[PDB]
Amino acid sequence: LTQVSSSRRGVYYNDDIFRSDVLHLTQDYFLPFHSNLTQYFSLNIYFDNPILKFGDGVYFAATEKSNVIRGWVFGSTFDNTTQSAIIVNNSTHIIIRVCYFNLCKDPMYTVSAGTQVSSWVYQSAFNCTYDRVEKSFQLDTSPKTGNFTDLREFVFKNRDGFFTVYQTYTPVNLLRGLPSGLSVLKPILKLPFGINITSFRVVMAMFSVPESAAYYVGNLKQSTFMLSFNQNGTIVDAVDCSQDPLAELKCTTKSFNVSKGIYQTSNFRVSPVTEVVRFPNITNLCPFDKVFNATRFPSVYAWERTKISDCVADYTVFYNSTSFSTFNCYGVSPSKLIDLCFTSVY
Amino acid sequence: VLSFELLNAPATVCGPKLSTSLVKNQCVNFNFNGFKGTGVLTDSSKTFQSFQQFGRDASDFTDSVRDPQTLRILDISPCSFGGVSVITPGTNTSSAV
Amino acid sequence: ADTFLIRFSEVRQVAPGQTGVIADYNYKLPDDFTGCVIAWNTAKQDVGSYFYRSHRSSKLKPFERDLSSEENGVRTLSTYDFNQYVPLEYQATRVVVLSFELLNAPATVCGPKLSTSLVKNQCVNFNFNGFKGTGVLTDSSKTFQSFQQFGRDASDFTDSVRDPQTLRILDISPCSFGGVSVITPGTNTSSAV
Amino acid sequence: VVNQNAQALNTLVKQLSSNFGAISSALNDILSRLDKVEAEVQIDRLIT
Amino acid sequence: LPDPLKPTKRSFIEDLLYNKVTLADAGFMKQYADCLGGINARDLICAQKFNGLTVLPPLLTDDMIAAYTAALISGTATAGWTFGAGAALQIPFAMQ
Ligand SMILES: *[C@@H]1O[C@H](CO)[C@@H](O[C@@H]2O[C@H](CO)[C@@H](O)[C@H](O)[C@H]2NC(C)=O)[C@H](O)[C@H]1NC(C)=O
Ligand SMILES: *[C@@H]1O[C@H](CO)[C@@H](O[C@@H]2O[C@H](CO)[C@@H](O)[C@H](O)[C@H]2NC(C)=O)[C@H](O)[C@H]1NC(C)=O
Ligand SMILES: *[C@@H]1O[C@H](CO)[C@@H](O[C@@H]2O[C@H](CO)[C@@H](O)[C@H](O)[C@H]2NC(C)=O)[C@H](O)[C@H]1NC(C)=O
Ligand SMILES: *[C@@H]1O[C@H](CO)[C@@H](O)[C@H](O)[C@H]1NC(C)=O
Ligand SMILES: *[C@@H]1O[C@H](CO)[C@@H](O)[C@H](O)[C@H]1NC(C)=O
Ligand SMILES: *[C@@H]1O[C@H](CO)[C@@H](O)[C@H](O)[C@H]1NC(C)=O
Ligand SMILES: *[C@@H]1O[C@H](CO)[C@@H](O)[C@H](O)[C@H]1NC(C)=O
Ligand SMILES: *[C@@H]1O[C@H](CO)[C@@H](O)[C@H](O)[C@H]1NC(C)=O
Ligand SMILES: *[C@@H]1O[C@H](CO)[C@@H](O)[C@H](O)[C@H]1NC(C)=O
Ligand SMILES: *[C@@H]1O[C@H](CO)[C@@H](O)[C@H](O)[C@H]1NC(C)=O
Ligand SMILES: *[C@@H]1O[C@H](CO)[C@@H](O)[C@H](O)[C@H]1NC(C)=O
Repeated sequence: LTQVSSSRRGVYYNDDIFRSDVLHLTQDYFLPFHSNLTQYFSLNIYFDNPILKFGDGVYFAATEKSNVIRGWVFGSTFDNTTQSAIIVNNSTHIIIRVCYFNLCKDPMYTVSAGTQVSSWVYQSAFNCTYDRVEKSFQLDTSPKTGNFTDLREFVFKNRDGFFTVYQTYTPVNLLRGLPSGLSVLKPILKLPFGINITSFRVVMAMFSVPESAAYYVGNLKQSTFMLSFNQNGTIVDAVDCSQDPLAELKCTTKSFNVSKGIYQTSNFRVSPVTEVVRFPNITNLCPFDKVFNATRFPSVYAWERTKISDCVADYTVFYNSTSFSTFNCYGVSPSKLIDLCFTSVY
Repeated sequence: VLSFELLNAPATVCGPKLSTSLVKNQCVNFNFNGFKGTGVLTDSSKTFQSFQQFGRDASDFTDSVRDPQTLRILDISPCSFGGVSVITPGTNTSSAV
Repeated sequence: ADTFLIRFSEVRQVAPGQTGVIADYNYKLPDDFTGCVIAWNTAKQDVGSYFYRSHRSSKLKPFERDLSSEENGVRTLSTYDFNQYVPLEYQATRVVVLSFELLNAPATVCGPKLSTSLVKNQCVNFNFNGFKGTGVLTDSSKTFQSFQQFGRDASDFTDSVRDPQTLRILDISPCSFGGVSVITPGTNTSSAV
Repeated sequence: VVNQNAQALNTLVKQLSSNFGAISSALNDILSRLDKVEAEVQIDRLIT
Repeated sequence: LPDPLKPTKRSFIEDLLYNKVTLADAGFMKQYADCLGGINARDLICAQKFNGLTVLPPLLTDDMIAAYTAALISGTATAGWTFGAGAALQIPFAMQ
């Protein structure tokens, strides 16, 4: 698994609003500049498509030769108990289904050059909650080709139950590796899915073993980006302000151009990566049954007062037993008391 | 009617949470009995009382805290350190700083 | 049009920033929600058995759905019986949650409103798909995209808009124009300016 | 001049303890108590 | 004028003018090693650095300014009033 640098690659539209002639700064998930992606081959003299890692986003760039890369299969565990969200072309249409899939170990395809077409992506589906078929493409060139012709880049983002797809497609004359330059994407799909995605694959077309293909997988990370917009509404320049002092200077000065001098810069250098949690080791369950569900509650004019100490605070035991008519908190949020520690409770 | 309170005292009622390992001299985000923050942890040497959990600065910024496990004292420092200046010629001339 | 069916006492949990058995393991709304929540009681026409996830290994992301009827070795699907002759905190309640967004895109769902004639080069208060404002309207020569409706200035001020009746571009300018100075002598001397 | 500059910097440092109408003068006990729905109306007071 | 037989590059009166303004209270010359130690973390300078309030150093140092004053005094003594107009013209001090 050799690693190739990604020079100024993977810039998309993180916001759906329209902006023209603006140097607006975003703070979202992006592919870091000059990052090292992994290289996956498809040579004949092999066929590998392992279960990749889908974090906060994935940059997928494939240098296909003759339609070797067909589509993708998303999901969480790729089992019988979780839903997949495949986006695969049948060589004539494009089908986007979110069902309970029964995929094989290797989801290969077959081409019409060998007089055998049979889509072997999955066995059967059931309890499908989303399906749409569109035929906005022509049949792919099933006969093969002697050199690389075009490269296609894709980015998938899952957020708030919405799955957004960004794509670009450029013709080159390549032999090995990934070119250098700035590439922007555009949204084409904003589907509602409703599932959670943590791992994804790629389906490739086999011929009975493919000739030659290569794709690269990256992972988006939290970063600060400055973007430039023209009069058309497109991105013409983008700098990642976490790699060089000049990038940080350009971010601080709010301009892509600087004069000669010495300027003080802000801090976009470090970012936390791991969390530290320290709690006292108390394992006693609180008396939530002898306080709430007592035999006789007192009358209002002679209300009692009980002290709570040396406990653990678990409201979850009330989830399958009782429903509270009203429950409102003053001073603290009713959603941040799961991880709080108190000194005295009455 | 429940009425909690938060002080600079040892806690008695806490939520379910699992403690992890301690990492020092790195930019991390911590959680000490529901005191969520972000900083660099360093083994300190200041002296507290028999009950004090976290000390404070003049600007009410927590800089020293006692972890509930092993009862040691840890110092909190900002991740960014000092002022950094960049000396550059013009962009049209060069791009070396 | 997210639709479901819960008990009557849990309608308070369908809100931004709440906990319980609905907003933790069943259906969670995002914090920056912009919509409407509608709920009403139908305890007569909804009789049967309906399920809900009681306990889970982790919480739910906003607008996330899981149909796992059995996780690990347990079902994690408790059931309540819906009928009449039952206390009102334990009765069925239909809930419909809507969600809006107002982007620079052509409108699809609108309200009932009758369109009037177009007046140009006058100080009028306009209305373009709910965008209420005041200004002087005139024909524009600017070029737009194929989808956008209103283009903004450098100070986030809408200066151009597209009327959905006849697809064309209009320009918006303020009614007051520039600075106007008044030269006068003292009031006790005269009143001519 | 030295005393005035030192006093101005010390006052600028010590002016961080005013809560400005929020529930606390620190950003850590606001973000660890209130959810993101109603914590944005307290941070903005501190920033302004 | 400065003494050539001394390790200092400043004169006697210029040395007496120093050690009269106490610059240590303002913390103009402080290292970052003692602030990060934590023993003296309650200083009034380390909080300024921790809150992003730094003090930039002056461009000209004290030795350059002392050299400037020594050059001006030597030009006044040897030349007089005529080194501010054009070239320096020598003249005995009694006649000046
Ligand atoms: C997507 O949901 C699935 C199903 O809940 C998650 O898979 C497990 O999540 C738990 C949460 O505590 C982890 O402990 C397990 O290790 C996960 N894997 C398995 C195989 O059980 C998955 O993590 C979710 N993905 C994201 C990105 O949150
Ligand atoms: C509180 O405990 C009481 C018993 O002291 C519960 O009442 C009974 O609980 C049993 C549990 O096996 C049920 O079979 C009965 O139907 C319950 N009877 C009644 C009249 O409710 C009670 O459910 C508990 N909870 C509350 C909220 O009162
Ligand atoms: C509600 O949830 C509780 C908590 O899980 C269940 O109580 C468990 O019941 C099983 C089966 O009898 C016992 O083995 C566990 O020890 C119980 N756990 C605890 C924490 O008490 C309970 O059965 C569920 N159902 C009802 C109707 O109360
Ligand atoms: C390059 O790949 C290496 C692993 O070989 C990785 O540690 C590093 O972060 C990547 N990027 C750069 C810029 O070195
Ligand atoms: C997966 O589920 C299907 C449902 O049709 C079933 O036929 C199949 O046996 C299952 N496979 C397993 C459990 O490996
Ligand atoms: C297109 O997909 C459909 C399923 O929607 C499948 O039956 C059909 O065979 C596909 N067409 C081709 C040419 O493979
Ligand atoms: C969908 O799930 C329900 C609930 O388990 C089941 O009764 C039904 O048969 C499923 N549908 C299909 C097509 O298998
Ligand atoms: C905007 O894009 C159009 C094509 O849609 C092109 O003709 C034009 O030159 C572009 N204008 C600018 C100012 O970039
Ligand atoms: C820097 O300045 C030139 C000349 O004004 C300008 O045209 C150019 O866009 C700027 N360079 C960038 C943004 O790289
Ligand atoms: C439990 O708490 C005690 C007392 O603070 C501490 O010494 C110990 O390390 C903690 N953990 C375990 C696993 O005993
Ligand atoms: C209806 O809308 C169309 C399309 O914008 C427009 O041409 C037409 O004038 C409108 N009014 C009527 C009365 O048809």
